[PDB]
Amino acid sequence: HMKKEHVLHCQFSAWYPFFRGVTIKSVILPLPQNVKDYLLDDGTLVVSGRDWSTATLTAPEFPEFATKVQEAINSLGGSVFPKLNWSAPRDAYWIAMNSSLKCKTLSDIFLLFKSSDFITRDFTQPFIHCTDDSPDPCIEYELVLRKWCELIPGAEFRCFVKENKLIGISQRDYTQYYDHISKQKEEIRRCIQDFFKKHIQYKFLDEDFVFDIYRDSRGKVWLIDFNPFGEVTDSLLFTWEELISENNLNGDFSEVDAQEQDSPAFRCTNSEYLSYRLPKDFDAHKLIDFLKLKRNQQEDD
Amino acid sequence: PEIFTELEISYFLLRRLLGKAAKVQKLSKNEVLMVNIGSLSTGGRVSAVKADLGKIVLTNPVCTEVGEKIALSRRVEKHWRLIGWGQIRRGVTI
Ligand SMILES: Nc1ncnc2c1ncn2[C@@H]1O[C@H](COP(=O)(O)OP(=O)(O)OP(=O)(O)O)[C@@H](O)[C@H]1O
Ligand SMILES: [Mg+2]
Repeated sequence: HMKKEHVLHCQFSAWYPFFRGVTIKSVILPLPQNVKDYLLDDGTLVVSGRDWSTATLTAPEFPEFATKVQEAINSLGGSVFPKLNWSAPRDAYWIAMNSSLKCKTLSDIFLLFKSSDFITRDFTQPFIHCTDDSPDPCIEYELVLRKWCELIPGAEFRCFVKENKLIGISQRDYTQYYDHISKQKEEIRRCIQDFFKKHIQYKFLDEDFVFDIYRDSRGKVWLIDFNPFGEVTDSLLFTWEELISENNLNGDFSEVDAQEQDSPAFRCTNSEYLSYRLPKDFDAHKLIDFLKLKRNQQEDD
Repeated sequence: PEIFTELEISYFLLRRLLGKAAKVQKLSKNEVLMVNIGSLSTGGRVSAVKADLGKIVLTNPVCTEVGEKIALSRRVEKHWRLIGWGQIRRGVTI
């Protein structure tokens, strides 16, 4: 029962003023109309402001917006992590230099955004999985420039809240094992409960929501983002069938392993993303063999 | 095997897209294509075009070798769509 109002509350500019002191320093720039049209181009990719023996494509140039973005990047230290209203171009990592989302110019942001389907989803499918009959609100799209941080791998956790109650914590990179998570399992559990109780509980715009956190090298918990309490958010080591059910998410355990019941369920990966860099059509040997066959058939058709 | 920043390739484009699907446009300079090389992907900015040959300036240098076959995709309606394949003939290494 996720409504379109819940998606609006998870926009960056909606919650950042209220949680500024517990998250990463960021700058929010309104997206100009012509810049929005550029990112929505249905043709081939040409990057804007990049500076033997056929057509030469040129992208639109936005001088006033490029200097505005560059001034915000300099105010954050010269390196930024770009997002839109909700999403980051996490699926366009392969195309950027050194496979990094760190951006120093507007051109770096353009190359990521126009190569990312998560960004395209923010424009074209913002209110998916919503169940209310209300008409789609008008979105005012914005560029979010977040100060770049060198995060430690295996220190990010997704937290699920239902009726202002923290009902579960999940490791965010749930497909990768990290040894230090299970050794610090109880200390992480306590620091996220204290953070939520002091800084998150009763302060977000909804009862049911999801929020991601990062625990730095000194043990301090930082806020990363707010996500909708619905199918649009990956439940990671949890399933939404048991998160809505409000059941005993801790599971079957003995009294020698179980802690207090007030604590939520904490799941991490025990001892044991790919379609991002592939096309929508998606072993490269069989793929090109399949390309030769289809090209010969299209010559006949 | 080395690390290449530019690639000289021989390419073959499909007549139309997969999945009456739309035709495939010819390669144009300064367009960025998605390049699938083995087990990794990268971007390729078209810098020179001939009937069967071409040069792409990689947005991110990869490790490959002369003779390895590649896959090419083009941004079509905000989706990466396969348009053809190529094979490396020459490369600029760093
Ligand atoms: N300021 C930053 N600097 C560097 N890396 C960052 C920064 N903020 C986030 N990251 C990294 O990028 C990842 C994605 O960040 P974020 O949570 O903002 O993405 P999102 O687009 O909202 O994704 P999701 O689909 O999970 O909601 C984080 O898990 C973290 O590893
Ligand atoms: Mg998020």
